[PDB]
Amino acid sequence: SYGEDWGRPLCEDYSGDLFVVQFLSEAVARGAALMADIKYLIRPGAQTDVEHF
Amino acid sequence: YSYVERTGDGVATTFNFAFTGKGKGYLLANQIYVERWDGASWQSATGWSLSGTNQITFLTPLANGQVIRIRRIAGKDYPFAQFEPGVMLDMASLNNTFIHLLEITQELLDGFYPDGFYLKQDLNMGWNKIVNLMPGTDGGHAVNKTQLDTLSSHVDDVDQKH
Amino acid sequence: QDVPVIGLVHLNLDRYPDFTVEITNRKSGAVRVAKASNRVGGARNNVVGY
Amino acid sequence: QSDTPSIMAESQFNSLSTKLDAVNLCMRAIGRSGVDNLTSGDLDAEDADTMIDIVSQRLQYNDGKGWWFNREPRWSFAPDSNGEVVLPNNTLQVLQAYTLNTRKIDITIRAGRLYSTTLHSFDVSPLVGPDGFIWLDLMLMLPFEHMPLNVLQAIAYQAAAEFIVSKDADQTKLQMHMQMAANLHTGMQVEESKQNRLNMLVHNPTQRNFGIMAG
Amino acid sequence: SIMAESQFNSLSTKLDAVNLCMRAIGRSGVDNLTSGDLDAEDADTMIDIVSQRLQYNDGKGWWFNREPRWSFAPDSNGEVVLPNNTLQVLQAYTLNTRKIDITIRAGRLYSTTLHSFDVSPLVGPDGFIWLDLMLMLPFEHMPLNVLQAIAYQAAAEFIVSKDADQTKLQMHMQMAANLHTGMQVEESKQNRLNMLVHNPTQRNFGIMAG
Repeated sequence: SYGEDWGRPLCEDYSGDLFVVQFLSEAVARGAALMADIKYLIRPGAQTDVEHF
Repeated sequence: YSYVERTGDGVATTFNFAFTGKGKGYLLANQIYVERWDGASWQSATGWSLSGTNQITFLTPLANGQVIRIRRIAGKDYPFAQFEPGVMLDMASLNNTFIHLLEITQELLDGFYPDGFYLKQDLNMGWNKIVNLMPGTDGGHAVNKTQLDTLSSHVDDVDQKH
Repeated sequence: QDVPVIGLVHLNLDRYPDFTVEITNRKSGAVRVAKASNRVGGARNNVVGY
Repeated sequence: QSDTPSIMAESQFNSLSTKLDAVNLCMRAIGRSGVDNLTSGDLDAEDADTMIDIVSQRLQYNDGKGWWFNREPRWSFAPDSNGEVVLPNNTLQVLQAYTLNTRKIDITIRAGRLYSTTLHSFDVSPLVGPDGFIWLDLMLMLPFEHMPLNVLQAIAYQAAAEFIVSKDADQTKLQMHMQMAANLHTGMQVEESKQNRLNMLVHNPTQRNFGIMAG
Repeated sequence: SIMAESQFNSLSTKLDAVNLCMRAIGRSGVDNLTSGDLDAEDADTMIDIVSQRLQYNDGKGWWFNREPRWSFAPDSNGEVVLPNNTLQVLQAYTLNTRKIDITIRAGRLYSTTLHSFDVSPLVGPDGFIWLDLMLMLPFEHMPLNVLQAIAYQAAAEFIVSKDADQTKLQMHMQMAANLHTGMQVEESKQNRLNMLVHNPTQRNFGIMAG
């Protein structure tokens, strides 16, 4: 730019878009990992015994 | 009158107070308020319980020479009883109301005033004394002649070394 | 044994001065006093005279 | 000349603000008229007094937080050299302050003074903040007075319904009071968020952080 | 030879509202507001209770209750005192004014964040203080529609304070709501507003791109 001793990079012009991509990728990866987990559940008063199952 | 001063020392944990008037001297338990003297300020106290009609009980014994003050503050904004036609008119309310209205004036005679109080008019004392003042720190504070004597002493020493 | 729980008691009177009603309990022993007066606001018998 | 000062000077609204009027209102829908004095000698007079006091903090607490007047932002206690700090007067609940660079430490309120479970020491010297006086958020209990006019009406009707069901057993009177008081509570709770307004952005840490970037 | 009845128009007078409240129970209204009948007082109180309650309605009140921006200018001593009865008080939301919490204690207001009872540090730049509030004007000098609406609602509640037939209760409650929505449409007719110009984001979008 005029009156500038040093230049500027190209990625400076799209840092915002890159940050948006980073945020969305983090969100989708975290959601996939969180859904990949397994936790199971049994209803109280199950009338069944878990150890034999 | 209303306010009562008490000193505490030793194992003593129960303090008795007496107010002017019939019976217990007060209308509501909410009128009783407890204060503790820290030696510098009018700090309030905690851990007090009303055990008797005219006595209070602390949880722990007071320390050496601790000073407490039991006062009684009445309702400052409404009359004690509100009268309407068609209500069960009882005479006890009339007796209590007069005592309560007499009570609101009582501590004013003692010397208590609500916080945020200032005489906004030009007061006069008709050539009477003002006594028992401390030296003032800030410029807005008034000064006794103890400072005046100190300043008079100060001008003397500077003049004598002159 | 099947005893109702009394909520309020209404007394019908024709001539009455101020009086008191004493309540006593045979189990706790506490006593409660309810004081009644003949002065009721807005009534004829409210003049300071009589 | 003119008549505006003359005519409406006599006008009277007579709004309800005293605790006794709430008791007198609570003393209706039940039979006998209200008492002229708060103390009096009638047993039902102080029974209504107890109801107002009990229902006070119940209503003021809502579920979790109360209204805006119960809010009390960042405090400083600076616990004494003797030991732990005593909680001022009566507090409904105590929460930790949530400023930056402040680790989560447990605070639990016992009688007055608080207790930290993780330390298991009833005195809390070491968990004091760096040059900070254990900043935390709490909620006082205002008395029946020192409250807005609307909440006074809300607490009275709610207490009246509880008094009726304890005292009497009537479906019609009870049904109206419960329904009508609930109408006022929603009609009053609606403005609580309308007051001290907050929005999705800015306040939410992740939304504000996203807003600053890519913008 | 006889006083007769003075002409009444609609129900402007408070006494006539009590007479309507006295009715619906088979007893007629008293001629004088004070009189010596104990039941007129219960009706008299009931009108008073509803007035403070019905004007505030749900959240903000009607068009005549609310008052625009004021100026309080807290003194040198400290906080400023709210006038008589204020249903609710809010800070003015104009531009270049930071949002500072205002809370009303008994009478005069309070500041939770400053935690002090006075509000002196919260004086704005070159403007003392600006806030919005609503009064509760008394039973008289009212729009005539509220006068009839308030009477039926209070009378309907009055029924069930004293024994009333199911028939009398159900009709009055139905009409009290019906009369309430009858006046509520006029609220939009007065001080009418739209998304445009009024909404900050809609006006901002409107001026740009055009």
